Amino acid sequence: TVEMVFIATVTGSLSLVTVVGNILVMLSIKVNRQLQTVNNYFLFSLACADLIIGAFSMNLYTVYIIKGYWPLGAVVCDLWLALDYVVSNASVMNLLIISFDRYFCVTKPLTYPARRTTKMAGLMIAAAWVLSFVLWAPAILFWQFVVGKRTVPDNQCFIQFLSNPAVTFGTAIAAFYLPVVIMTVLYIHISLASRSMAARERKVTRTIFAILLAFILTWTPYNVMVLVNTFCQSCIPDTVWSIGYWLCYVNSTINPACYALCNATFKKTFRHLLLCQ
Amino acid sequence: VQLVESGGGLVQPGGSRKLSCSASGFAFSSFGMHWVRQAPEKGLEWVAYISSGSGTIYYADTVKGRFTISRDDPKNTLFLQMTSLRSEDTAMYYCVRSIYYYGSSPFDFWGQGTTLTVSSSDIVMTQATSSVPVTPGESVSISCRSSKSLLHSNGNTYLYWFLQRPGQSPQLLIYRMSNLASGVPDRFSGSGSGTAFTLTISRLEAEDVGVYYCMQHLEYPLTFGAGTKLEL
Amino acid sequence: CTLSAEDKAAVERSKMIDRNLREDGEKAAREVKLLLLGAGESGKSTIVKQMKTGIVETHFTFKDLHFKMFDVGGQRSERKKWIHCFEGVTAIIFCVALSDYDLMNRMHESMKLFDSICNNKWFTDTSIILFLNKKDLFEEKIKKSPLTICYPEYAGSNTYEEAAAYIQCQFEDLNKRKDTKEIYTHFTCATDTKNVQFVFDAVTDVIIKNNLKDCGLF
Amino acid sequence: ASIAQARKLVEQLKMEANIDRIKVSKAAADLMAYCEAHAKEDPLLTPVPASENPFRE
Amino acid sequence: ELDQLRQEAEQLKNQIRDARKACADATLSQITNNIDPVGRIQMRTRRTLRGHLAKIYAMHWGTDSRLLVSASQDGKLIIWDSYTTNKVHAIPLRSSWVMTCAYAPSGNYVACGGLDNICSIYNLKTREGNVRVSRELAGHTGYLSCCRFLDDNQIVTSSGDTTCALWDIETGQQTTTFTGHTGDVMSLSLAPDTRLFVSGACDASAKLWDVREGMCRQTFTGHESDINAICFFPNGNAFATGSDDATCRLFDLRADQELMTYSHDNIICGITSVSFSKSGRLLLAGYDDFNCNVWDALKADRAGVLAGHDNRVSCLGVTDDGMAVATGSWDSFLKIWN
Repeated sequence: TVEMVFIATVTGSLSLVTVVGNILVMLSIKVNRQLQTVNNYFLFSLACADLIIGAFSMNLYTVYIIKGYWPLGAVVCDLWLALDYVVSNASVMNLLIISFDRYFCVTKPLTYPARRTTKMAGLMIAAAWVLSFVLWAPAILFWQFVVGKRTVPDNQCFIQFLSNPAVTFGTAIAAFYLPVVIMTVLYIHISLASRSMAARERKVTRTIFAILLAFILTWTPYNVMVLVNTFCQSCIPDTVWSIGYWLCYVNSTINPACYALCNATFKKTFRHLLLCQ
Repeated sequence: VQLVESGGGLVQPGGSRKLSCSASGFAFSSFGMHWVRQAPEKGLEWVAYISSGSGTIYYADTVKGRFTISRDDPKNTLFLQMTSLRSEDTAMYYCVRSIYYYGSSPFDFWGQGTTLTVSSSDIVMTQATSSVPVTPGESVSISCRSSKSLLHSNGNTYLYWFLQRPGQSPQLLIYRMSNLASGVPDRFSGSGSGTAFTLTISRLEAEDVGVYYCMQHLEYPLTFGAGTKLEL
Repeated sequence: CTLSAEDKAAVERSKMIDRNLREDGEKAAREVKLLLLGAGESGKSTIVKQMKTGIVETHFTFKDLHFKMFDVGGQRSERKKWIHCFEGVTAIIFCVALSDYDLMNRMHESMKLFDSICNNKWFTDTSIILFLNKKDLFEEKIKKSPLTICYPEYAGSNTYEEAAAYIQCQFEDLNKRKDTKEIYTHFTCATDTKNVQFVFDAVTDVIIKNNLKDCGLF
Repeated sequence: ASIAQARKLVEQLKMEANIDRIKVSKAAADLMAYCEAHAKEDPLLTPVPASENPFRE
Repeated sequence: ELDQLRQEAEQLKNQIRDARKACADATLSQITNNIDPVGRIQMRTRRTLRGHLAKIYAMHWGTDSRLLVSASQDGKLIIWDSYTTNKVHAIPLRSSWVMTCAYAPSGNYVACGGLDNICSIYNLKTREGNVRVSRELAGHTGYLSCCRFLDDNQIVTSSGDTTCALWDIETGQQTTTFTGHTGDVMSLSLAPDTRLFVSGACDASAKLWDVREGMCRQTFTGHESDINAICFFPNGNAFATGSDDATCRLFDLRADQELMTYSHDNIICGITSVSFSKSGRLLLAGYDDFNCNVWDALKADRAGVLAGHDNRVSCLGVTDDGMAVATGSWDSFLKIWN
């Protein structure tokens, strides 16, 4: 009992870290002329997804899990599941289309940036956002409709199609495995093509390391537990879900850091903002 | 330089015709072209308008929706297609050049016009001066009056003046209130206040004879005034 | 709206001037600017003739990319009062006459020019495509008269590739910004068609760094 | 360079030095009088309200 | 003999300095004593011109205090509007390297020159609406640094070569050649009566030229580094200068001496542009440390700071009525303060 309210303090500290890392970066995108590039629109959209993740999702999840169940009302569970995934996968799609953009800027240094304009970037920065909306948002609110009966209890709060392998592996594959298998080869290609000296290649590998494996070590345990909770329901303790449902959010909160530390001018503008206060 | 307009002739009611003019001698893509008609025994009547690059297209209440207007920048031509021509549409259709920046001279150049004959909450510009006799060397203050305060809150008054010699295309004289378009002698000097305007001529020669129409440009559809025949 | 009929049309005119301005800024931003500097009569004529008063530019395209070579070296003014006009130039093609060592010697003056241009505050991020021409004359001059007259620091032997590499690293070690920029050295002569290929290879390698910096990967 | 240019410089400097110069107590009082005589005609010195300012909106 | 003339030149320069020292009654700092202070001046941006896409190097207001003109590092030249925010014209330039602007007193012409040693004069109020080159001035050997307009028929140009040129428009050739400087001439400003102008070279000397006679009248030494900005007192009896020393000086044309040195310990960046406000009480300065300043004139105490840009401020200038000031920096945004 006491340990949960003790860990709630550091959880709230992490939430504050997330919100203050997002509030600085989205305003630095706009108020800084050098950060108003067409490439930084994707980063601004990632920050927009991150704010709506940090402010609502993990906080409501902690409210759910401090008591071990949802005491407020099932109507809030029927909406929180829809609200969380549509942006938790929107962040993944945005961070994957940024990988596509970087690969196209590397392997096509002079054609691709000319070929993409503000509208060309917009029609895909919205496409990535709406892909999750058209995949997962109906899959939550209609799967209980196709059967006609509720699958999740009032006190419990979880996915209404988590159990059946054909629908949980279906929603896990395009959300996790395809992004991983595409991003790993995209970053391998980027690292290989970035050679053509030693310092630049070394720092590029040291940066793609912290970009890729930080996503790997924060989305593999959760997704493998998602796949494991399919046909055992006794194989793992049910509190392991609560413990491991954090890594997606820690990735979402280090995404601002992983894209602010890399750029020196982002550090300079953060220093300017904190000096201005 | 010239704006020759082609089309029209002896037409029957209902018949659909395309009135086109070929611009030759300026940046046609940078000028907001117009279309102004004149009945064979009446004053001018605004028809339509196209901004640069076809961004904005306006019509008068009479031809609203019924006529289609367009422009073709690569061919340096202006188009306007009529649909369901009626006997109340016979007029000489003038193509009017216009550019809109600060201190510009909108409605500066006017085309020769096409002869069209088909068989079988608004601003009003009142000017009752007609069949008035004039002698060279004298001074005539052609009166005018509107139904709305043309003095916009942005400082300037959007009233123009025009001249039409017998048998020739109209010509801009005073491109705001108390201004003077290029190629116009300093004999003409405008003077107005609120909804009362007068075109003062200090001394007039024997070549500036014709009919003087007023036209507001505060808001569309750019109403005109009646004729003012200065008799020799 | 609180705007007049002429005012709306003026806003329309301003907006399409904005669109035609963007349609030219985006076109010009994709073009590569390559400043060409060097010494007086340092072989600039043969190289501006090889790749297809005031400032004389050139527009030579290789492998479908539109280049710009600004030959502002024929200006004869104070270099430090117009060098800030070349912010954002992709690279600076600097050319040194290798064979002009036994000719008041002027490679020391060119070295002073190089260490004043590479350490300039405006050219911190801009790389330098350092050219070293007249290698055919340099080879013969090395066999004729020893090179050690110019450099008392030089102590090597009489080898062509040794002396060329020695002066190459001597020019390369002239920058106090050892990390913010790179120097792409090359040896060229009149009977060489590889100069344009090399400069295209260098500009691809530098635009890779440019767009990596634009996304803030560095 | 050293013969003709020197003479050209010296001769021009002669007329540049023969110009009569006035006292600072007058040359600066004159500049002071211009400032006080145009104090009201200075839209930047006295803060103009939003009414007469044409950059209000 | 060279020694028979350099000694005479040194002696005559010593006589010049002695004659200056004899006429210096009291420094203008002592003359402006017990005088009402201006106080801190609040300056808020009213308009921001977000059209350009490169470094802005020059600017000039009109005579109606209504329109603007800007020279960005791209091949464009925007004739801005001041009370509203629109573009009257955009000029596709023949050379992307431009450092000069000049708005006609009648508004019918715009000058444009840069590193090409060519002054292109653009006709504005033309039938067949478009802005075309009226004349391409040629005859300079270095880059042209600044343009001025006496009228629609004359233009005064200062270029990198150690000379200034007064041109003609009917024939595109020079009529007078002010060849009396050494070092690059960077800036100049005409007089209210348009009979005299002073050009500022890199030899730290400003020379008062006579347009009608075509001969120099006075030279203003005593300044440290190369000077980049000059604007007259509205009376036309004094002019400020701006150097890379990070110091400005207000000279006079009837005592030939210095009156103020405008320096501060906290500023080391050179001045890029200088423009007095009307009534001559103020001194605006375009500094390099991403910032401007407004120095008080009669007393050299600094008034409120003027910081709105994030890059080097290249140009600024007060309107002819004293209403607004437009700071054009190396970022692509102008800023009309008030």
